[PDB]
Amino acid sequence: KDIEISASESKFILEALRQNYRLDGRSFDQFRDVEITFGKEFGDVSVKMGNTKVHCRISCQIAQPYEDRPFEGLFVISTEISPMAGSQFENGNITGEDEVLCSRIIEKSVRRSGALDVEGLCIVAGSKCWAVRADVHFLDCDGGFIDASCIAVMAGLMHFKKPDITVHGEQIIVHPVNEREPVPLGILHIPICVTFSFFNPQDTEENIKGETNSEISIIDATLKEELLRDGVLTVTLNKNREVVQVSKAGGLPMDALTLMKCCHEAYSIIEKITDQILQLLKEDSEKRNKYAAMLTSEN
Amino acid sequence: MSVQAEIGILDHVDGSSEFVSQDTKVICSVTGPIEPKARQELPTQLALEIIVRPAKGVATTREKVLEDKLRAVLTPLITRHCYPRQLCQITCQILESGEDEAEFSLRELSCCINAAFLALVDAGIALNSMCASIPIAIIKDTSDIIVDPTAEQLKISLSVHTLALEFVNGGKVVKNVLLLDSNGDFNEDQLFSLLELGEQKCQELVTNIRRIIQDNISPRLVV
Amino acid sequence: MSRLEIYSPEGLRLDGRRWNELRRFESSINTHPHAADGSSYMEQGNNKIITLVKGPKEPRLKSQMDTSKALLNVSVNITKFSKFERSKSSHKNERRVLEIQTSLVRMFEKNVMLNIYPRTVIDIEIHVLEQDGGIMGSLINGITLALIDAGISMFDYISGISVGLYDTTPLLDTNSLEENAMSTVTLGVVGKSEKLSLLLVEDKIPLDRLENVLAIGIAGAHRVRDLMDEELRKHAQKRVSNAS
Amino acid sequence: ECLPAEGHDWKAPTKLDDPEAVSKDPLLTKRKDLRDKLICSIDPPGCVDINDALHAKKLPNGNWEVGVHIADVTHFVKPGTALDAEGAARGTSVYLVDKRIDMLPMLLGTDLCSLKPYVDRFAFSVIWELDDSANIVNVNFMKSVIRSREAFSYEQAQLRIDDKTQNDELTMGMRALLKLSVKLKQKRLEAGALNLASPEVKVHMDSETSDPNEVEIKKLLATNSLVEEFMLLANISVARKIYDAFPQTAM
Amino acid sequence: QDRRRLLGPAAAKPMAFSNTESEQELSLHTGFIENCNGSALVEARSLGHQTSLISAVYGPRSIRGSFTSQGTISIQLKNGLLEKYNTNELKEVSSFLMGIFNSVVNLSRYPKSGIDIFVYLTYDKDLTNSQISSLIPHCITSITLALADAGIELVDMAGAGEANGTVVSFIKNGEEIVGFWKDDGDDEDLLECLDRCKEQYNRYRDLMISCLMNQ
Repeated sequence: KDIEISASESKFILEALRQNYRLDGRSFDQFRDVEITFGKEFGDVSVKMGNTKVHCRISCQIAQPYEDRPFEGLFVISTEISPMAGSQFENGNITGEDEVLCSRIIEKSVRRSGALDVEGLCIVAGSKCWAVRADVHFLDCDGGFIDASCIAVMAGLMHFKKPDITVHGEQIIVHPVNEREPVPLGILHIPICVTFSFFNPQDTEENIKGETNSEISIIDATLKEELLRDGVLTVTLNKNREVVQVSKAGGLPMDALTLMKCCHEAYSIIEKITDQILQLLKEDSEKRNKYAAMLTSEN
Repeated sequence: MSVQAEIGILDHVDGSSEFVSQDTKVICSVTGPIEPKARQELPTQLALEIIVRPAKGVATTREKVLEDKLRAVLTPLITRHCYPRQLCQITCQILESGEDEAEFSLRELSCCINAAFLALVDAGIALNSMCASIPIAIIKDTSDIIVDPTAEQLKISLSVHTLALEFVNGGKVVKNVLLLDSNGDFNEDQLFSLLELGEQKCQELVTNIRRIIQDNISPRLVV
Repeated sequence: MSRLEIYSPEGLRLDGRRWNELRRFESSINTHPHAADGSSYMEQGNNKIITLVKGPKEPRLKSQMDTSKALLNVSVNITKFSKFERSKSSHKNERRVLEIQTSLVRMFEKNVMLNIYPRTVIDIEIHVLEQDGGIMGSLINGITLALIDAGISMFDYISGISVGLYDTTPLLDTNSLEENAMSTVTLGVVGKSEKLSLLLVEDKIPLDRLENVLAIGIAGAHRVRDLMDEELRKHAQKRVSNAS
Repeated sequence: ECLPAEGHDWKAPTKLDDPEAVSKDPLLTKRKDLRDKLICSIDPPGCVDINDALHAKKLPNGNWEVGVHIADVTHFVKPGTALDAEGAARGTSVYLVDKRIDMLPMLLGTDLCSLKPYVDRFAFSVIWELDDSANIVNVNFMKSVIRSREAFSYEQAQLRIDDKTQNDELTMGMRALLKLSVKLKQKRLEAGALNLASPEVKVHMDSETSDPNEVEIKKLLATNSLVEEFMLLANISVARKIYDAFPQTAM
Repeated sequence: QDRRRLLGPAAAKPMAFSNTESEQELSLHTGFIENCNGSALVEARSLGHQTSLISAVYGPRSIRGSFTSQGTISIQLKNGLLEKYNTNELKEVSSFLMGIFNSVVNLSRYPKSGIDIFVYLTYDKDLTNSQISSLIPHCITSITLALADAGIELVDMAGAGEANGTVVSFIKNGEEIVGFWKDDGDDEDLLECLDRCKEQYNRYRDLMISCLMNQ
């Protein structure tokens, strides 16, 4: 399972960056357009950026909490790749490296960051809590998965609602779904990750001892773009201007002064897209309630 | 007949199809023929490996059998001698349940066959015939039989049934049965009655389908 | 609420350090001649690492073979006695660890002159003994020994250090007590430059410090590869003066 | 060591785009200039800690124009300033017949943040419009610097409300308010509320003697229901904004 | 948990209960597994303790690794139904197993060929109101019968005898020892530990050869 590209094609794109061109039609520092569409279920969404397609799912159920944090509920994200999304991939390799490179990000992007209040999953302390689940599916790759799965999970959390609960010791009263309403969830902050994609037009030494910074960085590598890149970097931020994570794990060497200059441009990008989610969550729920207005008057 | 389908909706994959029946959304993908692994080849026929992802949870044993019965059905659909020492990985995604996965697996088994049949048409591989599957239930309390039930009707269903047929000569002749998944309580007598609608209905399904294929693909075809 | 004292208004840390100060830093070369030609030992404070390098040599299988360059394997050994509290289970496929196993590869894809070592294998063995926090940059400084410890072809020194942030104030060379106390960043710094190999942030960081925060660690990192150099050199003098 | 460095000789910069004032305030981009408003506040006589600053204009669309201004101390109290920790430590200011011990230093709250007349002060400005049926059109959350006319007494304001002689448009802004404060009084109490009456009596200590021997009462006149119905409106409409902003941490 | 199996809901637990020279004996049978080429069946029952176990042969299987001059043995011990011996407790015995047969099998007759040995510690009674050490010698006997059934070149009917936490394996009618195993016991009881092991070995090998030559 190996992608084969000519070195002639390798120089071609490398030339295009040397004349400030890229094959998609975007700018270097331009991001794709995002299509968000929900299914009928809560925590159901289809997210699409041109060629890359994803789908995720949020659910929850009853379990006991750990001994470790006996206060808090349970939550984890599955991101199992299927070779459906591209023939590179093993059947569910949870031990591949790029998978881990997809994993630990979303592990830190959600779980260690804590966008979601796990303490608001405590139904009863130590007895019964929530087990909230996030199964990420990939559909078709043009890269940006780890940015797409960044979004589509956080999209899904802002669309899921959990049903109604009443406690009497052991008499724990899960109510019928349609009499007593499902209840949405508590998001502390909304993180958005950004892939950065790096291209030395030169050898090693002109990056190493060539003092002249000459390295091109772009956003959202397409599939062919992604196969030649030299370093890998993802930052994540919010609306309140705090930096969630940064991960440059090796690759090409890279100036620090670039990275701050990189990460500022992230901010203006992610903010506009964030609010686009925020209206569409409202507007769909508005469309839910206008169709709820088109239901009770109908019934 | 609140069914509907899409062809050719992935990019890097040979065959792709979204099958949408009344409540369940399922997409299937087909990549083949491609390079087989070492432990996987056959000297004569075509090797097939099939992956079904659920909507919820991960791949476990509940998935495994729905895979494996679906292995049995495709094997005569494929002109298997045409691709020696080769491999076609086929992959299915359950996106919507439309049925209680804890209690049932019925509709998905009807759905995924009806899903994977069309992505092979996208794939354009040497095949043999035409096919269809429907879910059929018999109500516990009413003791009547519904073709294409719902999950609440499944709760009051006594017995759940999936029929897979092989259709030829304009898809009209039942060439063979592929799968009959009899589950729940049943007798002799219901069963020949249980075929006898699905004798018609799957052809009535394919009668819709024959149109749909050409409508999607003749503009993809050139004149 | 912490019942302890993070950083004094009088400028001091837990051992009394200033914000711009290091732990005791000790390396060694040719610690295990009978084992491999790369053998180097680190003490950076109580972070104690045995570092081992095998190669350049024949693979175990012809499958794992290239006709262009070398390969690089990372095997990390975190002992269950590495910490104060003894960890229960083993780590040998822990997804936390595999990340670093990915990480050091891509950090060291680009110092090794890979083309001039084709058809051969480089294996880097890690033994984490005593763990003192600052754990990430502790590793990289042990690596930079071990490649030179056999004298493998390379470009440059590569330095690593975790530097932490208590509210406004940078902390060079934190410990695990301070690591659980505040926000920290580790920097994989290359040579004398201002270019980075590793950059990793887990904790939540306000944006505005970060340029200044990044501007801190370089002077630390330059003093790192400083202290590596002479310490090798005084070893390097000890060879030929008594070889010849 | 935490108070701003001038003393009682500060004024806000008239050029809102001066480069040193831009060097003084980088976030001056969102600071608008609302010194061109007509502001007057119903305050006590025994009060130099003024919190309120209001105008009311009338838009020619058919409605009034409501703008209320609350003091921007937030430009000066910062997390990391020990004076703000004393805002946590003291918690509040107390109010006695004898005295009034206060949470903030005396120069700060009573002068340079207080919305006193014609002194250049930083506030936060919220702009409402509503019909004659008290139905809010729109609300506009921002900072400003304002300029005022006079802070009234409890009685001096009632010497401008029902007098029908002081009839400038500042007072025509006043007679907007209590006209529709009643609908705010109605629809709050029609929503299910109570209205108690407990004159916690005020000891009018005799102004020629030392120890008190007179018992007097607190009198609540018409000026009190003018201001209050828009203050609880600020306790809800802005709250209905910040719940939409921060659902999990909002006070 | 384990996504590959059916282990029930997690919060369940299994059920709990509380309190409210002798003869050994065999029943040895071959030729009853059609997957294998060598099978052997062993019943054992002794005084509080009844034991049954299965030894399975696959050979000669091909080796995808490389060239060898000769054969190679592979031995598996697996828990049956009730008794659960420890994992690391198992393979130590598997180590002790292979050493003896490497003084048994003509591997030189079998170049580049593998030996697969599956031992199923199927069911044991210990009704008695070093617990693995009491089951060692019966393994060797159970293997030898199955290895005769695959008909592989074996030098000797080698057997082990037991004397009270001590296992000693013989050849040549006991005139040499091929495998030694000792736990705690006495001190310098070795000379009696020669004897009671030897005579059981003198018993057992006769029981074995009866099982085949009479068939």
